[PDB]
Amino acid sequence: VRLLESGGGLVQPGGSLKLSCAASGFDYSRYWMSWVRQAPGKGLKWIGEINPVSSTINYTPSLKDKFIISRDNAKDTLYLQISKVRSEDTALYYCARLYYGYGYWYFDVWGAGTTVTVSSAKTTPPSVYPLAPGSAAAAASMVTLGCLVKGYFPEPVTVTWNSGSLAAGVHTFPAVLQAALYTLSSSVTVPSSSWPSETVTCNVAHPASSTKVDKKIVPRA
Amino acid sequence: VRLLESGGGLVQPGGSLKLSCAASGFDYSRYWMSWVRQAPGKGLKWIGEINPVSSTINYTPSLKDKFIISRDNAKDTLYLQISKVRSEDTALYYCARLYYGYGYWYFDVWGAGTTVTVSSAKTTPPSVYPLAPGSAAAAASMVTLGCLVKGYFPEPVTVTWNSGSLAAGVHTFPAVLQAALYTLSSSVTVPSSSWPSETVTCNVAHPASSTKVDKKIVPR
Amino acid sequence: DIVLTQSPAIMSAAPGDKVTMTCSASSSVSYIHWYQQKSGTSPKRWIYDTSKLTSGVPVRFSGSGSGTSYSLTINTMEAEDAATYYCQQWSSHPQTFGGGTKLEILRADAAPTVSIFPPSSEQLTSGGASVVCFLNNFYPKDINVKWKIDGSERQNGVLNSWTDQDSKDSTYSMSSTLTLTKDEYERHNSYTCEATHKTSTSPIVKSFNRA
Amino acid sequence: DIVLTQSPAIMSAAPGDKVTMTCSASSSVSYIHWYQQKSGTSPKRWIYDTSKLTSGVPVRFSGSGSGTSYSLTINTMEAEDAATYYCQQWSSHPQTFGGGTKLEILRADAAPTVSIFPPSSEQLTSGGASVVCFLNNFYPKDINVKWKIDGSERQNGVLNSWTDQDSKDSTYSMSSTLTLTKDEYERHNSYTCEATHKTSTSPIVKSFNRA
Amino acid sequence: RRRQLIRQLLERDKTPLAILFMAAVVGTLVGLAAVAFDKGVAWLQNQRMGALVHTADNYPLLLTVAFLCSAVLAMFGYFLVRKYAPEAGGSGIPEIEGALEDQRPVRWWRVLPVKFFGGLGTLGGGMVLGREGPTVQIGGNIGRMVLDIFRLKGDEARHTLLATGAAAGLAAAFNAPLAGILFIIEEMRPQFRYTLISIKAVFIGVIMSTIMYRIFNHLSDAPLNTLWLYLILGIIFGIFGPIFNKWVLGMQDLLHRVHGGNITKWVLMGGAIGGLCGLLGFVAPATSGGGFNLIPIATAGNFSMGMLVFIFVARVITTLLCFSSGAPGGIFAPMLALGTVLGTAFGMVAVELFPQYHLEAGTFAIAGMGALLAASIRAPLTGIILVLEMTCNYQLILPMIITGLGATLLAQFTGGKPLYSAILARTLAKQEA
Amino acid sequence: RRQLIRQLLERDKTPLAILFMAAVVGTLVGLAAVAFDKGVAWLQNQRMGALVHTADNYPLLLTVAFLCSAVLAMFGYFLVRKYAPEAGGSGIPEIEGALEDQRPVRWWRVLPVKFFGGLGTLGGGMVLGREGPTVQIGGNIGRMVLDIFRLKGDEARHTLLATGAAAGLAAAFNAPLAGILFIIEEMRPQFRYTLISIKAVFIGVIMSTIMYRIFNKLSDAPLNTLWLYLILGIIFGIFGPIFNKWVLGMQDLLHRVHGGNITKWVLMGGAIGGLCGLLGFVAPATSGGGFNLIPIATAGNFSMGMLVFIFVARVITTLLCFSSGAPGGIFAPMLALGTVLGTAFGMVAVELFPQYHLEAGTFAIAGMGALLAASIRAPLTGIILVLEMTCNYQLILPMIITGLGATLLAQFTGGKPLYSAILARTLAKQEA
Ligand SMILES: [Cl-]
Ligand SMILES: [Cl-]
Ligand SMILES: [Cl-]
Ligand SMILES: [Cl-]
Repeated sequence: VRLLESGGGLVQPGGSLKLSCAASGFDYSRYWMSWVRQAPGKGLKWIGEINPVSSTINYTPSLKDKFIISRDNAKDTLYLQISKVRSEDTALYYCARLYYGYGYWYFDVWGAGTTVTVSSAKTTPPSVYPLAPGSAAAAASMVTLGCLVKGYFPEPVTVTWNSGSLAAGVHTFPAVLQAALYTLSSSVTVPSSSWPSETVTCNVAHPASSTKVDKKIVPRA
Repeated sequence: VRLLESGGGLVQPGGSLKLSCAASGFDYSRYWMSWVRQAPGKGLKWIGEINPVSSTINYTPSLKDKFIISRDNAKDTLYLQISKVRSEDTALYYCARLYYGYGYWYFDVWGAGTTVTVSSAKTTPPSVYPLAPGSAAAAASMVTLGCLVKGYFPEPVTVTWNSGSLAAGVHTFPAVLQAALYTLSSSVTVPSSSWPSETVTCNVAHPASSTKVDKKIVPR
Repeated sequence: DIVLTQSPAIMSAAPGDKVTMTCSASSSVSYIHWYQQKSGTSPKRWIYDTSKLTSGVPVRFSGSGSGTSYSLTINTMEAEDAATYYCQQWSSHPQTFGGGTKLEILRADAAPTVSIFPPSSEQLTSGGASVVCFLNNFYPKDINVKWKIDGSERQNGVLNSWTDQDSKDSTYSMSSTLTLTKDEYERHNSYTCEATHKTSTSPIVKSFNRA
Repeated sequence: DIVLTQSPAIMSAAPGDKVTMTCSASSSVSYIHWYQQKSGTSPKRWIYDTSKLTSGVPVRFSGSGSGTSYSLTINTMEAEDAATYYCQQWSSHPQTFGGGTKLEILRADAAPTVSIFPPSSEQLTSGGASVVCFLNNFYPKDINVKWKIDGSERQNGVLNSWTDQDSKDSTYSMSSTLTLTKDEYERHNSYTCEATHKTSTSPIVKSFNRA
Repeated sequence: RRRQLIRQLLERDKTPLAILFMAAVVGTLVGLAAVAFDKGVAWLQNQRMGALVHTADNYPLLLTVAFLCSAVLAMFGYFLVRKYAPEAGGSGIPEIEGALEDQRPVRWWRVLPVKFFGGLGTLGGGMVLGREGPTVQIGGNIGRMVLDIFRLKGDEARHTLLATGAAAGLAAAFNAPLAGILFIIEEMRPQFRYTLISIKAVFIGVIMSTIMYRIFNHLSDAPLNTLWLYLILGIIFGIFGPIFNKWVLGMQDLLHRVHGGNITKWVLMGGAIGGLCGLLGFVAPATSGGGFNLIPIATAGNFSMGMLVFIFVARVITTLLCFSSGAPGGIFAPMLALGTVLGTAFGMVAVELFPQYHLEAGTFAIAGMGALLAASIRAPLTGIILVLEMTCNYQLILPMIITGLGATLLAQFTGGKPLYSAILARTLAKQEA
Repeated sequence: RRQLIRQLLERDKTPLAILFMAAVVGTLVGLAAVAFDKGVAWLQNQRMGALVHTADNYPLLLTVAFLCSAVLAMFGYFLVRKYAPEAGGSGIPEIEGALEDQRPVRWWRVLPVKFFGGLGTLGGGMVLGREGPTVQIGGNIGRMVLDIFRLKGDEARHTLLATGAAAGLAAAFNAPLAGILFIIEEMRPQFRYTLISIKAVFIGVIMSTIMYRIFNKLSDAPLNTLWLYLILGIIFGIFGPIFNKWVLGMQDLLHRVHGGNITKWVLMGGAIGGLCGLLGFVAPATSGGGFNLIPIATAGNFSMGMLVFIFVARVITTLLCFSSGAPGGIFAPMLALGTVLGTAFGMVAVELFPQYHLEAGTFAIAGMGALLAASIRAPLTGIILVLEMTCNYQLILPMIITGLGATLLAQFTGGKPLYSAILARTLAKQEA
């Protein structure tokens, strides 16, 4: 079983979008399907549900056609249209299969989610600057480098070091909004023998603005 | 209930092709599926069958790997692989769904067919030319337009008029082979108060080359 | 494997006739089925387990027979039955179809409607010049088309194509095309198309002038 | 519609310890469900119908309750049991979740590894200049960063970002970034970064001098 | 004695071959009869639909020939009944129940042509009646005929072949072999003493008559916390089962007043009822008919709650009138209709009230199908297995029981009698007293 | 007649006392069954878990599997030979006796002997089914409440006994309908009228099934294919009487090995019990209840030779475990034998008749209940049980036809109801 939702991303307040959850692994009929959203750093909130024949579709106390759930037993997919999209619809949107034990119903199997963002702010790629230690910095056993991913919108970006082969001693911090732009930093920690004798590169992707960048960390002269 | 088969056309003698048949409008599993083929203007020959879960796959009398039927119930699709191909295998390949009355089985709903042409020729789209009346037509009650589909290969092409909206009054004639290229034409009689006042357009499809031509018929 | 052989290969009948066609089997068979195949259409299941009509098939149709001989009968045939009908057994494995019986309709006379078309300027910007002639809706199927250039008869490079019988009106139609090179075409003026058919003693001539 | 309140929002215990959280309903419920949410992955079903375990859940996990009070319990916590646990009822309609309880590993206190980084020559070719300070691998999560330009306090233009707990060594990290205009940056010499942590009364000072 | 038991236990389930073989012929004849009957009912029902085409534009005339065709077929039916076989009115099931108690004669030379050509008229008339009645009665008689025709002697011969005929009949009427068997060993058979009904023969006869039928006529789930809802349905089915029995018996009396036995008053009474059905068969086609038509349409929920209240009342009205008046025809199939419609209606309410159950009215429709049998007839097991034969939804097998028992409990405690037994007792009492 | 009218009027009026009491028998029988079910599952789990620790040394794990299923078995045979000899073997015929008032129901003795004795045999991996235990325990539970509350009359003694034995069957196969049908077809006195209330039996069954629920599609079959199902029954019908001989015959033979002696009986019980744990590792298909291999056999997974093996093997092992008088049923074991013979029959029909487009798995379903058709002679109950467990309705006619073939030919080759033979065996020896 695997639920794989798409459709998320950036929209403008007032606009409307249609998320999709693509089911495989099981007979998509015979199952109630349901949406549940999770707003940033806050609770799981139920949106609605839908029986197999689509003859019963319930929602949490919402405004009429805020949410329209619908399904396609042919294509094997669950849909969710949202309207009048305002900032309270910025959340991670899990789709989910419903089942039960004694008949007090649970959310059986969840997808990874899709993030939706509602901002009149505009897509913008990241400037990636390296962080190299100072002109009077000491060479101990461990040396900490990093790169600053400044200036982008919307989330997310991806940071990896030496194309992922440098996995341990990495620390990508959460991003921070400020002036309709995000900012985040990543910290690698490699042995002193490792750098600057060998290359350490940071790989930033921000697919929202088709940005693929590598910024090589060289020492300062 | 629709059975729409595809993936036929031109194969070199000795090579192979995967015909597929896309079911819709019924619980695909539950049914035994089967292929039957019909060579040019000739009889129907069973090729094989396959039960729902693919645990029974029977063929006609033939060599061990000549044919390989299969199916994918999550796509609602049947398949037919044909190897070491020879002109005996040039034919229209129908895909049909099976069933019984008392229990002596039969071919229930049939697809439209896919034509397989065993030939070392080259695929080639049609040139489509409009046949409009000469400036010597005493505008009667009716007027006959035609269009001419020339130099395509292999068969078939399919001609309709104004997307099928002009069904009645249409004659699409059989093709004739010349220098390994097929050639045909279609006529369409319509009222004189309906043309040139309104547009007549012949829609040619040559699926072997993935071509469509929507040639409009203009007064000369 | 069981060979089914279909007694009349091509039969013909005026609507109103009772029509019967046969399916004789080499060994014994049981509960055979019949299919229906009109021009351009795929076979449709018609009669099954020997005498059951598929839902949709009008009552004029029936089937019977046993062991090594089976019929399908049309009690008062109508013009819309014009088709090739295959029988088929699967009482033995593998199943096997007959070679068919193509039913054709006898109707009253019907004169052809002849249309002539000069080469299209799209084709003239290639080097070809196909002069097409349509002969539509005639009965019976026996027609002669005859190609005249300036006055003299032409036979080199003519191809003919005949539609099958119509399902509704039982007519035939034909297309005669006279294919030439642009230069071969451009060195004449008057092309004509002469249709000789049962419905008239004087041939139907349709022509056009390049000038 | 039922409001579920989970008692400790955040808590901690050292692997091998008896952990127990709570889910308290506004009105009455029966047969509630627990979900385990690790950062970045889907909520997994964990406990359902009050106390039945999901096929896969280790037997250290268990549930019990009634009325308006239930509780997930972990007899001997492991490293892998750190996560966010949401309770949810559907005894009444519509169904509802709790705010969650975040369960975190408790380890020995560790001082932060401070590193300060001056603006790159790339950023400065743009008009911006930000000074990054990383406070890396420290427990407990409480820490206080403080910036000094030429030894003098400055609090406006800093932004701080903490991490969730490290999977491998159960520590925390934080990054402070002082952003200035290039012109503002170039008129001072000494930028410093003072981390004050539980583990040591005297703060770990990191700094650089532009000249 | 313990000595006789041993002798009996060791000589158990040895039916004589001559009875087994005769069960095979009985079954073949009953299924044939059953089919012929069925075909004729369909043909007539159709001809009547064909009359409403030749008079399609004139709406008063249309409504007239809807009334007259049925009224004429009903009248022809009641006439065959009154003039030749008064025993062959109503259901027929009780009249066979008696024949197994040895209290009512099996006049096969009379009942066969009457019941067959009678019901053919009343059922083909479009009345609210079943095929069970005519087929069960004929069935028994077809078994009785081959008893006498081969003058076979013994109580085993006479009860076995009279039971296999009655069972083969029901199997044909529903393409439902199992229901036939259970119907015999639950409701039909003598209820208070031992009897030598061979079940193996019943097995044979049912098989043959189902084959004959086959030759010419070829939902979600229910969790525990939802079970009490089926109990309630059943309770409601149980309070209404006796009420329905009292009305059908009540109405039996209240119609005997209208004609006081008079053959011509009766036939004409039938004419107006049969005509009323033909009419409702056009203007309101769910309120008429044997009621099968609307079981799949109601199991979905294509009907609205308003329309469901309307059908249930109308069908009760029209089931009583047709059956209470003693037309040849059953009440078994119309009780499946009533059972479904009500069960559906309950399921709809249940759906809107308890969304947290994620119900489907269609399970309550399937639970309620064999419930009015359980409450009026007091034969729950058959109605459960019949409906499980037709629709099998296994996941529902417990809900289907709970509902059945619920109605069978509340049929008892609210003062209801089994409906076929009540009619036989009426007939033995009217005869003696 | 006037008495009949008086009877018709008063029909289906079971004393409210009995209907309430039925609802406690069921509850109790359901819990009893569920506890038993849970216990057996716990012991099968231990025997497996003690092969995890001793994973090395091939001939060591063979011996510990042997001794565990022998030690658990010995405990089983002993409890039966000491405290309740009447409660050894099936237990069904012993309750059939009780309904005829020809056998006693020593519930005070039998409940603990069967419950734990079964725990021993079933948990050892022996070829035995929970019915035997749960049915006998069922009636005893039902007689205990009659005694404890002091209910009088013949109606209460028969009803509360039946509804108990019924709730017993339904809790073993989650099969209420099967449990009801078994009473009216097989258990209830065969040759006289009794005052068993069906309504009471429903109630008990329901309550019993709920307790079990609280703690816990093949192709169609065309007309021209029905004769293949008649033949299957014919094969079953000649084979059931023969397998019946061997159940009785091996009861007589296995007696001679111990002579009645509790010590030689209990040791021989360890040898047979030990074999089933040994075969239960090295070839699991020949051992156990049989519910392991039935869904695997309906998919047509086992090769031909693997089935022929599994059949001959399970004939051998079923006989030994049951005929040696070990506490446990032969009901389940017969479902698994038939299910096998069916699948074998179908595989031969598949290749012999490609023009029938057969699926061997339908012949599995048809032949699942078709040894209960020929041996124990309760088709109606079996047919329904299978239908309950597979609800493959579309095969209901093939399922009836096979059933009949098995019941006819069993009759015409001299066979007798295997349970009623076993009772007659008892009673006939009881007057000598
Ligand atoms: Cl009656
Ligand atoms: Cl009736
Ligand atoms: Cl025994
Ligand atoms: Cl047993």
